[PDB]
Amino acid sequence: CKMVDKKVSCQVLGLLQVPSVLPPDTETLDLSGNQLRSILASPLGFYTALRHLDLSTNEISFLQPGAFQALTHLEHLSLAHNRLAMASAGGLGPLPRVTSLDLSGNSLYSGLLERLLGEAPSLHTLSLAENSLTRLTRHTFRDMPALEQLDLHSNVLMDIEDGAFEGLPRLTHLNLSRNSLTCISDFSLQQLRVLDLSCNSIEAFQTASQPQAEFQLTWLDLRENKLLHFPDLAALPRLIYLNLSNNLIRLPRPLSQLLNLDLSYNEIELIPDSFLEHLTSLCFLNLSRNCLRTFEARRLGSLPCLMLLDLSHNALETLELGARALGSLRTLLLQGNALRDLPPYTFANLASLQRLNLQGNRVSPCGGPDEPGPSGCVAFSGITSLRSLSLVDNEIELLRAGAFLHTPLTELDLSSNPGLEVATGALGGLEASLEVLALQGNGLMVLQVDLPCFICLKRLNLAENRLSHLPAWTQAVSLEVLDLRNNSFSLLPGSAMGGLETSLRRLYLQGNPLSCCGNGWLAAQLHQGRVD
Amino acid sequence: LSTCKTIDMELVKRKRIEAIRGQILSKLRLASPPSQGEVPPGPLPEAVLALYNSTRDRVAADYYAKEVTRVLMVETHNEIYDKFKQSTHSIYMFFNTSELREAVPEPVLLSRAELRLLRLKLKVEQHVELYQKYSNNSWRYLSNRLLAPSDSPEWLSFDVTGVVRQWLSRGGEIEGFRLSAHCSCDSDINGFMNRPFLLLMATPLERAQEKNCCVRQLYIDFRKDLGWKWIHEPKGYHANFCLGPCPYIWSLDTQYSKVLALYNQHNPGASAAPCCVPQALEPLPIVYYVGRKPKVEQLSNMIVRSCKCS
Amino acid sequence: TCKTIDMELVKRKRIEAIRGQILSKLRLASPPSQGEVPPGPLPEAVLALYNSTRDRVDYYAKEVTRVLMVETHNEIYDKFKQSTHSIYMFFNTSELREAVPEPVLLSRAELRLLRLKKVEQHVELYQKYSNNSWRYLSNRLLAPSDSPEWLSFDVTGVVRQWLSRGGEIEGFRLSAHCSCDTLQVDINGFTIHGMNRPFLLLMATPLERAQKNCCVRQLYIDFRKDLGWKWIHEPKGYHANFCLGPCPYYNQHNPGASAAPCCVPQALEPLPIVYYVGRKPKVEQLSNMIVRSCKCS
Repeated sequence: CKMVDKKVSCQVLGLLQVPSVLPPDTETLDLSGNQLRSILASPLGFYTALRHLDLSTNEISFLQPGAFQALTHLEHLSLAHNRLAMASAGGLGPLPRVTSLDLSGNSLYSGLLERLLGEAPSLHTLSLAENSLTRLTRHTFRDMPALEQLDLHSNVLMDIEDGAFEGLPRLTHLNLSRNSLTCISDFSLQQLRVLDLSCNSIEAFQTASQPQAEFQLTWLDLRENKLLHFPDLAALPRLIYLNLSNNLIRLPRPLSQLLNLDLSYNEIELIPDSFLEHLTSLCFLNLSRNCLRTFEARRLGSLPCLMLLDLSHNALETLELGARALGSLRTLLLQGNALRDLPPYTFANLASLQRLNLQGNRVSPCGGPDEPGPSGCVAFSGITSLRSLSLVDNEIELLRAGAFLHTPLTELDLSSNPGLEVATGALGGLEASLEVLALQGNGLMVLQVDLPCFICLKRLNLAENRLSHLPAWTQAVSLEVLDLRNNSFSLLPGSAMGGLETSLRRLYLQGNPLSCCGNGWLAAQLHQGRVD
Repeated sequence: LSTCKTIDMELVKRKRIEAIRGQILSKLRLASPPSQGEVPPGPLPEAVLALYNSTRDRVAADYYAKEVTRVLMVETHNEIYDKFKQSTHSIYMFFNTSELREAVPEPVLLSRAELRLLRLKLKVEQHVELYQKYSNNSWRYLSNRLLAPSDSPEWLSFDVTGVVRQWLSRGGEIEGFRLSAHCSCDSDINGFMNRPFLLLMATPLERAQEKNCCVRQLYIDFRKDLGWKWIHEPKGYHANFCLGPCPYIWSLDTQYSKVLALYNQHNPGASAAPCCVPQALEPLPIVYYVGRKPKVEQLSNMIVRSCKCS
Repeated sequence: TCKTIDMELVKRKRIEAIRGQILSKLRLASPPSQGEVPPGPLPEAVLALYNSTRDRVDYYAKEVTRVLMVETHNEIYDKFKQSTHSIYMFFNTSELREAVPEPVLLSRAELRLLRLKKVEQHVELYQKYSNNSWRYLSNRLLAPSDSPEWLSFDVTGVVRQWLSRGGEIEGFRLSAHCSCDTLQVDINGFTIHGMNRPFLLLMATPLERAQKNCCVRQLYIDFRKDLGWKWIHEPKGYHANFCLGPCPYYNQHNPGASAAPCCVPQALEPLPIVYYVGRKPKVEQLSNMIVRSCKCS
């Protein structure tokens, strides 16, 4: 075995029993991955100085009683993925100084766990995941008061008798993910701070009512369950995180301190007005992939602290969000909905909006003071705080002259809007602010914008368009990458794009009908600072 | 954090009444129950009651894997030909019992035994039937088949589970079936080499050993639970319902043996979302008045006899 | 109508369910060890056995209506009489049309025989279009009985084609089986004689009524890829399925499941597999593995 000062690290394979040739002064011993089929006390007892002992992933089945009692200084024992459940009553004797014990993967079952272990006064962490535990009887976690973290995921836990966690006053972390629980009738773990009940079959979740003591839960994960309702979390004031995603939660303060609510994939069709009041101080609200039809946050002071609002892939038809209501909203996701007509100043009233995704909708912009548009248009012309906008697949046929004249955004995407007739100077206000622009799949015949005039532009995309010539560059370009795939481009002379090479480092021309003879300087551009 | 203790049937029963009323109305294509008062009071006529009694009255594990094995028919050259050769209308498939018992060491283990034949005759329709060798002389009928013509060879499957089990437990050295042409009182295959064989399927000898989904009783009387007088027969029926939530059990490569049996009662079908649903149902015949003539009608899949997870 | 499915999660749920299902059906505590599996292909006999086992080999109510047999003394005794061989029955086809006017309305029809009282008797049911016609329907093995009992043959198609093109009088023949190398059973009406005679208990649709969602989804299972199992030798994965989709509140529908219905399989097909348990190979068949079609219940 490899040797280090006061530490022995036996390799993955090669040993059948615990070696007897190691120094008695060994303080750390690693034997994981080996064919050790048992732990007899005689060879192991020589190393009383052991503090860590990794027997993980061995074939151990029989532990001789008193084997781990002799190592008074042992602090961490790892028996993960062994064959303990095929056994040694009291196989693990008393463990006065063991701070961590890993038993996951052994396929321990209810009843054998209660006799396999012994007194462990100083146990801080216990891992029982990937076992065959089915029931948490009254007598499961006795004789370990100092436990602070308990791991029980990937088990088959269906039942939990009242008071199974009564012997764990200091527990702070309980992980019951990927278990078989089906209905939770109570919650009285005042000490607990993290609870993971995700990936279970829970149809209902309930807690204590009008308790005489406070609760310390801060992180509840109740997702991918069968929950049919939003749980009554009035007794959990300190909850900070809540992820009810992938449930069946139809909707018909308790959550004043919740900061991150994930309520997506929950068959929700309506958000009652009283609901959003309880979510004061919320900072993230994910309502994606619901059957929601309209968002009605018209009340002043609704969701004051919300920084993100995700409503993607709903059936949303209109937004009733009020002026100065979503004050702190930085990001608003709305892709995949059915927005057609809105009040012109819907998104302009969002005081601190920074990113707006409208892909897959069918909204139509308008230019405000320059070239006013029809009724029902949405006024992007004056969203001062906006910095990134997406209008992909909005079926916009005509873009107005003053579409973004007073919105200094940094990135704009208009891709896959077939037949987009860009009015001359439509993007005029973005010359000194925009850094990335995309117009892929528009099919437009000519660029109706002074593209070199965009001093701040860094990247551009014009792929899958009928374009034939580019506006004439005449100075050192701030552009860095330019994408021109599948277009009708025939020539790229220096008079048309010279000056790009000062900052350009990547180019795409494949699929275009370049003149085999007249391309000229294109071959030299391909030498350095170009590709394909 | 204790698990949910009990289920209140006093709500689910009424919620079943609500749905079964609608099912009764829908099965008869009725928007609302008909008016009962117009028809004069009196007994249902005797012939109609006889019809209603004719329809009412009676007339006349699989989850765990099964090891499959096959025993090939003896050669026709030595055991079969000498006394039961092939005739114009019959064939005789004989099997060795010693190797049959070798395939399945105990008769209790046998779950299924399919005698399989391959047919070369293609186009001529024929009626053929299967008999057991029952004694030194006699034969007993198993089953028959109508050979729908087809242009290509095809495999026939005859279920012989009971015969094969009887053969394992009491059979002699040599035994077999007769497959012969149908004929009345007033009036081919390979081997007669892909020859017929018995595809036995048995449990391996090494493997011989209010919450869960179940059917729960409910009796409905049309007069008081649904408040109906228009339905005259029967007075009520047992619309028992299924309850007991089936939890999804998250699998794992290494599982304790007594926990591997939890799948067979909570998720036998390996569904992504199991639910406790009816498995077996039988109809409810009724008599009722619309217009001025009684109507005897059969409503299908009304009673619940078993429930299963998905 | 409303649904919020994550198809990927449903698929992974079924993958991890197939893992546990395969391991539980075989009652394997853990995947079998491959440490002593012989090299090379499977034995010829094992592959032959695997191929041998692998190869292939209404909602709405019905109107109940009896129609009685013609009196045996009136139309049957003129040409046929009960004998040691067979009993003969005939029905007024005009009465059948009166009970059920058009073929498209019939759903089920069964000839309700009554046995007065003996010995294990094999009886078969024929057609009789005419005296020279022969057409078999079905048969039953009647065990000895201590009491009279009704017995029925499902005869739906014959009655439907009678309604389509039947004449005036036609019927059946009930014959004792003739092993090719006697009608001891006694029937009512061919000895009380005049009533409880054989009849058809027709089921039909009345004229006043006669006039994506849950479906099977495709999901291939590759043992070596998505489960990581090296111990299943054939098949190299099998073409399992699942099903999904909303069910509105259907041939076998009944709302007695819960407050909302479910999309569940109706037809499932077994999966034969071959694998090595230590040194020797074993061919097993697992039932209810491959989803073919699904109900709403």
